[PDB]
Amino acid sequence: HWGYGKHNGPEHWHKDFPIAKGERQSPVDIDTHTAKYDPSLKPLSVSYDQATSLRILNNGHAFNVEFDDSQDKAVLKGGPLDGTYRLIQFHFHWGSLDGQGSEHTVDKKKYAAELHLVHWNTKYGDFGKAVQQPDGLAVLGIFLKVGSAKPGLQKVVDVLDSIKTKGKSADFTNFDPRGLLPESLDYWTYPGSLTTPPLLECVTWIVLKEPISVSSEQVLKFRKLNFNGEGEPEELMVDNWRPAQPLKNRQIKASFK
Ligand SMILES: NS(=O)(=O)c1ccc(S(=O)(=O)c2ccccc2)s1
Ligand SMILES: [Zn+2]
Repeated sequence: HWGYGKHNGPEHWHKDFPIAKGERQSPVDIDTHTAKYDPSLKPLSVSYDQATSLRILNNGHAFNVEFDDSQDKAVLKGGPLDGTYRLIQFHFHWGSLDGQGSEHTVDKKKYAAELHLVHWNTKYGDFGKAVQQPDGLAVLGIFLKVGSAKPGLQKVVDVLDSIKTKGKSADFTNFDPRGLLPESLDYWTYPGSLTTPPLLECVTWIVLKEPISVSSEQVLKFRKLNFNGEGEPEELMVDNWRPAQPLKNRQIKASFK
């Protein structure tokens, strides 16, 4: 029943997923002044050389680029993590206008969009088991601002017209996610949740300080996707973000400065 509108949007989710009002929900505002620099945090290790993408899917909430995670390829480790987490998919959240779209905010600043690279902890054997553990996932979040084009994003933007409506899929091989990363891997980190139903409190969040630039034409093409399936009234896929949730007892740590 869940989505992003007036009647089924974030404000409604708690009725099917009571965890929505939990103790470690995401996203949050990142208060850059009360985030603690932690000199014991390691550099983040992002090893995407051997990433193998499989498909791209419109699931009626976002589009997901999925990876073959059957071998030890495309791993995130280091930083705040105690193990090897394996890339399984990425997706974005974005707005109807360039002034909103990100789920995390930085001193209340909303970026145009946010990229989520989702990884699961290899100690749990697969993604489906990992999501039922408190340290099962690590999600790398990267903000998008509108400015220069991101060349490495263009393959994704070009396939969107083939997956316009909810339930459509496309073969999407050999996409290199290193093309979506900014220069610096300086990050903030905190314990939280999936930002969509089922809202499971299983994520270590690593949010990069440095946004990537994408062009207005690139983000306009995200906005041409649809929430609805083929043959229903057209509902543009925009404003698929959850707003900041209460930090509650939590500390956000910074890897820098
Ligand atoms: N926006 S986010 O990165 O926090 C996110 C929401 C849902 C996912 S999941 O599709 O991997 C998933 C995980 C468990 C159950 C169902 C879907 S990841
Ligand atoms: Zn997400």
